[PDB]
Amino acid sequence: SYQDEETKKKTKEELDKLMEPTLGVEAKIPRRNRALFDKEGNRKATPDTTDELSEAQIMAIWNENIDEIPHLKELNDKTTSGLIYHSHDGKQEDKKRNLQYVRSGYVFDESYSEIVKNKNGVPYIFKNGIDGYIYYLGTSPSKELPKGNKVTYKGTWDFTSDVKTSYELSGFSDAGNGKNVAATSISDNVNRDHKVGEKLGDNEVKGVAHSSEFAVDFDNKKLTGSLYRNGYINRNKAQEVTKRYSIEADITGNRFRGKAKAEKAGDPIFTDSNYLEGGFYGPKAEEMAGKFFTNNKSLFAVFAAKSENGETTTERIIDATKIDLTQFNAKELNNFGDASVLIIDGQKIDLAGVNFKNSKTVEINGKTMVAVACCSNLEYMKFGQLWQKEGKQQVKDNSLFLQGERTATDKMPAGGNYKYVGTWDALVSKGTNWIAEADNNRESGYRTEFDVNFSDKKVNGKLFDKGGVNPVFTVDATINGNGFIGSAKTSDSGFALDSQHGNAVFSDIKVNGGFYGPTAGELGGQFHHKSDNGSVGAVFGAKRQIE
Repeated sequence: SYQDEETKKKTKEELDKLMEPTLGVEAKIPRRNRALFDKEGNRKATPDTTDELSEAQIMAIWNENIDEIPHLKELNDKTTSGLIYHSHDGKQEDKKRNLQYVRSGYVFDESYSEIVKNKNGVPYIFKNGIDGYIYYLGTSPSKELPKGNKVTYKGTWDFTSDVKTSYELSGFSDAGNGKNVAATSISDNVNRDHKVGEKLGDNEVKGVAHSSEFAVDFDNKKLTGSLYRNGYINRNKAQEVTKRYSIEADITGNRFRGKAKAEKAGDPIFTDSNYLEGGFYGPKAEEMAGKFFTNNKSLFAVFAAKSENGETTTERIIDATKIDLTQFNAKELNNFGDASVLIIDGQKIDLAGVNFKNSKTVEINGKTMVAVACCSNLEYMKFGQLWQKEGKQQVKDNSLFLQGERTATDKMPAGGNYKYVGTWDALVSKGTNWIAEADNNRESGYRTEFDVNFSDKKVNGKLFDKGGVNPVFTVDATINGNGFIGSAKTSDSGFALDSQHGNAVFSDIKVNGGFYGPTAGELGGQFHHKSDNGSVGAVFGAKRQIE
């Protein structure tokens, strides 16, 4: 007489667009249209006085290969200057930025002329000078976070303003002072080529270009930081280091959301922002990157920083795995801390639905992807099938997936004995293919049952075929932290996939699992093995019972 425990449904977040998480973000550097005529060939009463930044110009990017600098190839193909630069190109001190998981800053053509003429051959667009982008892009959104009240990250920041002919800014070169081309971290008159510590005359170099520092309090899910401008330095001129911004943010999943506070009153472009969002990258949050957009739309800024290493104790926050049903091997998936969305090519596929398990079909061109996600009673995890389909109906890239939001380790129950029941998906292949399909038939379906003993840290599991007397697979595992690890097997006898060949006999199969939700009220895990022959790919989930 068991029954799912009652749980207060997960509280659903509705984020402003700018606050949605992505692998990266970019924006084009604004350039004033200097043309004297409009597209219909009539004289503008007034040549444009502005070129605005807007939320529609701030674009999500999602390239998996961070070696491919965004737009670098495009800029090279169209350039007539041959002057292509980017913030990681290593050609000056300020462009030597040693990050492993993140790229950020800018990529641009120093001098590029766009002239567009209409049918009548009248020029209605004329822009010139710097052409490029401000961006950040990260890879491997972190699945584990360091423990502690203060972890320091150091790095850079970069920016572009909007354009207004009324701007009278100081500290920027004629290449970008806001009148014809945006003021950017490219045109700012800062120290670019003298390393920290050097002395020019008796002037010590304190900093390079635009530097950032953050103090992350992982235990309290918060962080603060500072962004600095490090002025040009001579033997004739001591360096002026000024703080432009203070930052505060709160951490959710592997992301953070907050504000940037302008530190200098009365600046027409360096103003406050309520729209700061970024994330941790690297398996252990070795690095961080993000962006903000000022409230008066005067400025788009990005930043990136890394911690000194670790060799740090971490606590896992996320599981998101894909198991291939042909190689029976596993690979990581991008996830930001929401197990109910699948992220593909920057598109978020919502996995929830009205049914116990729900199928989703989405053209993420050019691939028609379909995912079957379970289950409606699992609030902090999902698992299911995922494949590309072509035709009516051949199938391609067939696989399994599992995602979960780990229970905090200090919220793991301290004892003792509880029951967990759920279902699973799997594929055992030796000769013929034997599948398991998730369902809600607690009686005689593809059942999963776990005895969990928090006292002596043990998980024991049974996984059944439909109309199954004894289990097809059992699991013996050990609870360590907020997850478990152990072995899946079958009886010493093995089990019939069908007479012509022996039962599938499996032993010492490596199984990884997690505890999910506020108080470990859900568990899930996977295993896979490739043998010639006798192979298997399986994912499973279950909910804690009461009574």
